[PDB]
Amino acid sequence: ESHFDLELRASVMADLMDMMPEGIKQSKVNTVLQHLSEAWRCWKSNIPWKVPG
Amino acid sequence: MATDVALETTMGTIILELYNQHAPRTCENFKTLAARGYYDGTIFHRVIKDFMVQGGDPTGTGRGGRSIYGDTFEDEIHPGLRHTGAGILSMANAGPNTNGSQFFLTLAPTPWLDGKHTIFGRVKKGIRVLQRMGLVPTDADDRPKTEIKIIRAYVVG
Amino acid sequence: KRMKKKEAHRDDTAFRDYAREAEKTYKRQIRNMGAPDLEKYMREKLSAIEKAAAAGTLDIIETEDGEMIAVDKDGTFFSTANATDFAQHKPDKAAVDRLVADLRKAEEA
Amino acid sequence: LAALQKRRELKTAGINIKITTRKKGQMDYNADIPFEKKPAPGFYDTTEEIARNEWQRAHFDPKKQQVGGPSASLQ
Amino acid sequence: MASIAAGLAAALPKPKYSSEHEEPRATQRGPRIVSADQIDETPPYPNRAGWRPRAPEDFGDGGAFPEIPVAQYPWGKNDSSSKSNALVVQVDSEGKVDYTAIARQGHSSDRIIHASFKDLIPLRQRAEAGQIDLSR
Amino acid sequence: PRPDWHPPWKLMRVISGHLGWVRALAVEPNNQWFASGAGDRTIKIWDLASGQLRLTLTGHISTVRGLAVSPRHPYMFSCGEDKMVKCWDLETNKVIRHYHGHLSGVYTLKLHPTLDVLVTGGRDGVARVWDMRTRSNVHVLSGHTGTVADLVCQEADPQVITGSLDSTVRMWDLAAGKTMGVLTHHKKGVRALVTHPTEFTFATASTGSIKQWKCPEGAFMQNFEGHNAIINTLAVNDQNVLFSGGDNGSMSFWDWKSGYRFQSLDTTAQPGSLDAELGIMSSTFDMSGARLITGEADKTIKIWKEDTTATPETHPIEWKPSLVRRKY
Amino acid sequence: KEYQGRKRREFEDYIRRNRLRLQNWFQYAQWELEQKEFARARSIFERALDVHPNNTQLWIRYIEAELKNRNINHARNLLDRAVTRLPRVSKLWYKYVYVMEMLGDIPGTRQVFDRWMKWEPDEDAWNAYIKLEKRYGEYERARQIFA
Repeated sequence: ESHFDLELRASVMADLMDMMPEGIKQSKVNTVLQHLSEAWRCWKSNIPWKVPG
Repeated sequence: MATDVALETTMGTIILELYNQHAPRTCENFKTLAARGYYDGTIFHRVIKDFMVQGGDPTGTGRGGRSIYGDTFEDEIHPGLRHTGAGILSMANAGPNTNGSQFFLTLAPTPWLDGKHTIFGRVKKGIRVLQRMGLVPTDADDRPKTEIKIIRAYVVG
Repeated sequence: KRMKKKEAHRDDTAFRDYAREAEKTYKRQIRNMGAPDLEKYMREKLSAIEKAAAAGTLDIIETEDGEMIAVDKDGTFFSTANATDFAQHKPDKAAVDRLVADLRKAEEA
Repeated sequence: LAALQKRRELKTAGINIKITTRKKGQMDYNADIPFEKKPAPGFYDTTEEIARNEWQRAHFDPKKQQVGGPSASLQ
Repeated sequence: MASIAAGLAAALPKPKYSSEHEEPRATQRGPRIVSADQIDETPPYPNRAGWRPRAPEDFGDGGAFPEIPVAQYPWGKNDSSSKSNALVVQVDSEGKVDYTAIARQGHSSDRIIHASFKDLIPLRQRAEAGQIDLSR
Repeated sequence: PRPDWHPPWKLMRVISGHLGWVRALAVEPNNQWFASGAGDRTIKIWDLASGQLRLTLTGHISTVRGLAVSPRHPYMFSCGEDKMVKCWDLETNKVIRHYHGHLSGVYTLKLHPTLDVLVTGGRDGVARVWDMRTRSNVHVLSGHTGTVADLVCQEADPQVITGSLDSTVRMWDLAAGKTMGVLTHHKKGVRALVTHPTEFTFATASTGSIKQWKCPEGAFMQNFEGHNAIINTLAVNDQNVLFSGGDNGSMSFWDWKSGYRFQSLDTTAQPGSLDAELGIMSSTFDMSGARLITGEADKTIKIWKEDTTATPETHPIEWKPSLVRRKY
Repeated sequence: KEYQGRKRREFEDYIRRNRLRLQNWFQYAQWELEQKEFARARSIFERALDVHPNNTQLWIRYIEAELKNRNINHARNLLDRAVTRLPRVSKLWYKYVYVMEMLGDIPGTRQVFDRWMKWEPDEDAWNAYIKLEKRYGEYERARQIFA
């Protein structure tokens, strides 16, 4: 489970770096990994996950 | 008695003033080789900074060079001509009386070759072309890594 | 022209990319130096003219009108690109002080 | 701070000793520039600047570098 | 093929206000420094005895005189080089000052290093090539 | 350069059955079956003509990311995100060798065309050159600062080319294990590489950008313009059809010589999929070039074939010798 | 030296924990500059450049440390290195032309601009070089730049 989490986080981050347009300021991307964790907890609790904006 | 010889190289055009009054056989050897085209597409196989640019070898190695009087001819050490400064044309030789086709040319005053090299001209135009040819990068055996060749040599009179 | 310039600055306040920020910063820094000393520029130009004439890279010629025309034999009068001696312009102490005080002012702000 | 006070008192009253806290498994960053990467040489000469920088390092002075309405209704 | 440009130049009448005597609308603080393009647009051997040059002016376009028994410097004396740590300024194939030395500093000679705009132009549009051999 | 004509491609078959994203594809050298590797930890063997499931092999504990079937040996090689590289004996259907040593998940595996050599690339930033027999790790190709996302092996120098999520491509001298050259032209992570089968060129894909390069010196040839997506895959024919497959589900078919895009389309997601699950994750042609196999994030394998009824006058080439300045 | 060794140890402990944090590198180099250890600050900047080779902010910090402490030749070597490393980052090109115009080398400014134009930059750089020649009165040179 710890290894699956490491691999999953690396994959989501690589996708986000390659998705971001050139020239956007790109410090907060670990922010997106926090959104990923919260969405997973929302799925486990069957709570709809919808971040405004 | 001066004769122009134009060496169009890859770094500019050298105009050479040949001294027919002082070293006539060597000068007319240079004229005939340039006029036949023996120097066309021929590289400067040795460049040593603050010393020398040598060329004229058709094999590009430094052992070749075929003159017009057979293989070699004699040295003409006229005692009024010295290697007094940059841009002075002389004949490169293995030893005494072994002048062939390769031309030495001083980039700096080199007055230790008097008595063993035959001055037979100078540059009349193109001294900055010669300076930058001296500023090219080379290897351990002084051959230019960046390639310098006389594209075409001809005569003006 | 003034009011269109002011409106352009107002529209260009918000961040777009670092190329725009670099262009804005350079234009503001040029304005903050202000008008160049064309007298000092021309003194340096004439000193370079006589020095390059002595060094043989400038030909002083006279045409059919009898006027001083300088000819750069190379192209290295105006730019130190293609100049083999580009690495020996030791700048003036006043120039170094002015650049350092510029950077100190930026730090303070 | 207490150890500094005791060392200063010893140095004032004569005996000078090297209190060395150097552990097992720690580099001496004072002793040497760690993992030193020199600036690459370029087309500009930097020997005079290097000499001046070494002079400033030798003559550095830590003491010289030490020190560095409206009303409530309107609000 | 320039039909619209030719039609514009044909349809335009001659200017009724003469402009052949017009100087530039803002004068240049001379002297004019121009090149051999504007040159194009606008002692001999062997009696140099007694002649003794002083400057690259006197050398002209350079070349020491072997018959004068004084050391000559057609482009200036070298004083020394007091062990600077600078890179030696070099030139490229056609004599220009080269900054790929900075790009290549600290690599071997046969490392492929792209450092110029020319490495960003598609090969089939690079003027130096005409037929590329794409064979395994 | 005027494009040659190529027919459009159309979806021929959809194969369901993996329980995860289809991330690896390999075709066996006699064109009868192909292996698929997926996020359900599994390797499936499918009959190519019928698209039919012959076998399921388990033996990875994470997603299978790389598959190769050897042309000289009865072996299939699998690499996965559980850090493991395995040789499977196909005469016994069993794992018989490990090539252990990647510090994290292994993204890409290729076999050498002429030597008994495997090359893998992974999240630990290196390509590892393995001797197949002894399981020996004879080179660690080091120098990338990101994940080695893709990799190709050639039969002449540069024998290894690696493309990395640090946005950089490296050509490698395999005898000495050193970089011959670094290509820094891509702005985003290089996820796909492919070599041409009959001419000595390759293509690299990052986000929105396909670059073609001449070997051995890595000279830039052309850009395949217009596929504005994260490209996960590149595939190339011997009839000069290049396929680019994009993470949002978008597909492009290009003429390889001229760079002209003769087809654009999107894939379709299997029922039950989110619209976020449209995406091409793996691709190969079959051994003949007549079938495109794609593995997709809707957990499918899709087989694509050329339209036989298409004609150069039914589907004309809409290419004019353009005349603008591509500001390179 | 005791205090300096303590500070150096804490700085390099944070670099070992997180080398990817520019602020770790930046605060270490700024502290050595404050101690007037220019060789040490240079070494920190170069190790930071080994970790972040293509970072514009880091290149600017290093160049500005040299310029602030009047190491003009060090700084110009850094400027050549930086515009070699990142030839499509117009910030580094603008900093280099601005620095040469502050130093009063107008031929040097023209040299940097000529190298930039070889890289074929955007319209703002062509405009800036036209405006340089108009500033100093060379309208024919600005005419050539429009060509």
